[PDB]
Amino acid sequence: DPGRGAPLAKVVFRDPYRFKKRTELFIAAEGIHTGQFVYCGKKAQLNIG
Amino acid sequence: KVVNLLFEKRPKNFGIGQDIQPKRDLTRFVKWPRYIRLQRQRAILYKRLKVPPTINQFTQALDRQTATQLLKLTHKYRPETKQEKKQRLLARAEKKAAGKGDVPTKRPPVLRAGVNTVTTLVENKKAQLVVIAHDVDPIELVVFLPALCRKMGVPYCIIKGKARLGRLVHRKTCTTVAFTQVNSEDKGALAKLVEAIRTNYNDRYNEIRRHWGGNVLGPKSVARITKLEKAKAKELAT
Amino acid sequence: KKIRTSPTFRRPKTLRLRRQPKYPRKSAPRRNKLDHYAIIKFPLTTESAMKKIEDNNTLVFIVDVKANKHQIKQAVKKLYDIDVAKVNTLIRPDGEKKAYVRLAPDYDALDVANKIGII
Amino acid sequence: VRPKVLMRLSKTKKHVSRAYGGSMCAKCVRDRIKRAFLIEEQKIVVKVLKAQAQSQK
RNA sequence: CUCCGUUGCCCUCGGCCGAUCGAAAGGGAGUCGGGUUCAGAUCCCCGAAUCCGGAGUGGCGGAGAUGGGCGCCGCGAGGCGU
RNA sequence: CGGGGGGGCGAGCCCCGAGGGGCUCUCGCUUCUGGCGCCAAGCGCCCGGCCGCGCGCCGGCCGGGCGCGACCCGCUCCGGGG
Ligand SMILES: [Mg+2]
Ligand SMILES: [Mg+2]
Repeated sequence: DPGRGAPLAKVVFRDPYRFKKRTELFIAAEGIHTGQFVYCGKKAQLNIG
Repeated sequence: KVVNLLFEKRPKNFGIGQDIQPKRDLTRFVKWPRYIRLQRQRAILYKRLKVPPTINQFTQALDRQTATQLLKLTHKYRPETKQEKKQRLLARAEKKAAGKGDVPTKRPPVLRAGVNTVTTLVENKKAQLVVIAHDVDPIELVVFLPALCRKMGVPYCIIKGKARLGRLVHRKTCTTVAFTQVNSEDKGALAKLVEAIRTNYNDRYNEIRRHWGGNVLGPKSVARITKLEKAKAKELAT
Repeated sequence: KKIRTSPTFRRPKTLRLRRQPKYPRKSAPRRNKLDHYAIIKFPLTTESAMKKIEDNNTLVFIVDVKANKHQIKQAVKKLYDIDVAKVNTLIRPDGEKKAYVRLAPDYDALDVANKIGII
Repeated sequence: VRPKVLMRLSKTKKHVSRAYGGSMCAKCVRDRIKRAFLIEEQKIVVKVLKAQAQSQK
């Protein structure tokens, strides 16, 4: 993303609720490889991304 | 086997992230437009705040058992409809110039409708009963009336529905109503209500006049504040 | 109990009626001003137009400037009981719309010149 | 070919005749196949191991 | 009034994202040889083309699509019943 | 969401009869792999027609409708201040 030191990452989840696919833009944590599943939320496990 | 083997089950599971969620009713998770949101949280404030006695009395009201006798009683007694009016005049025009007519008849006793009609004939002690609607919009217009009614010693009462009170008199709405006289035969039922009403109203005033009526929180807040008194009870009741 | 599946309120779609006007709002309908005598003003008789009639089976017309081709076509047809293959319009520097009208092959320009009086 | 041109062309010029034909590139379909086993099968292997964990417990 | 069309209402489904303008150089389907004028020419004409839209009643071909089985009758090509 | 209430695989405690019950937790169930996942199956309960038994909420055929599935109630659309 121009004018910005960090690279972004597009991460496609899917809407838990409408048949579709929400996509977002997380600031890439270092070690985000492409092809990672990224777990999100309260019960999520403690690792990178 | 009257059961073709193919029709199976395919039972879905809507846990988080499992199969996609179905359609619940959401009426609390929906976007209530600016009239609704607003009218919704008038009714809330109007319980949340500490409401005054004079405005409280406009909650406590009659019950089915009493109300329905009242609205029975009035139904002998509603002021002449239009059309029904015309033949009161038209019949006297034919009866005058035919078979005698001094033409006072006897004006049969009827209701009395509006406020600045009622309040005069309450300030004149010319009323057996007064019915007042609770929900009246500027409450201004009927704040006093109870106070006034009990000072004159006139049985007042607070019925639900300015609509159904304003349906006796043939209109959209009405705030007050009154029986000044009654038909002789119909006086046992009137004096039956009157004594039943004013045990419950006119002879209460220092219970009504000093009862603030809101100061009630939200059940979400109450459930939490009470859940801390099971913490504080069960700290040193155990 | 007609449950809300969606968490928006969208306005209810109401009935909405059709104009049933109590009068007409102007008395009469305006008389049509682009006619089969008005849309064509005059045929040209310029040498580069006689040359165009005789050689290309056309007729060169000055035409009312708000005219379309399907108006110029159902004009020229209506009048010089003709029929028209295609119309082809420009605006002279002067504001006069020309329109040179190819007439179907069965049918001659050099005759229909003398009928309309040009030549 | 420039995309509006596709409207002129015939169906068969725009795909190849398969699953995910003309959107996906063989090499990824034939992994999408044999991924779509092994996701499916190893829900069955976890399904029975779960069933044996609750039969034990 | 067949069937189709059209409309009326009743039920059913639809996230969006901003009333609108902004390219003669950005995005944007499809036209080119030859001929022709004093001046115009992918413009006119001759011939070759091409895109978009319409084609309903469907204009006409071709695909869908023309097996197999079983059972008879026929020399056999074959015919019929299912 | 907050309360409530189902569930129940399971843990603590309490009870217990050893069947089980209560209170507490937990869940509310998707983590090895660029895989698939909507418009509902299943059960239930009804009604229209049509066909068969003939008593026809018996049975078939055709065609619909509602309940659970997908706990119930509310009073602030969720969050943070004050
Ligand atoms: Mg524009
Ligand atoms: Mg351009």
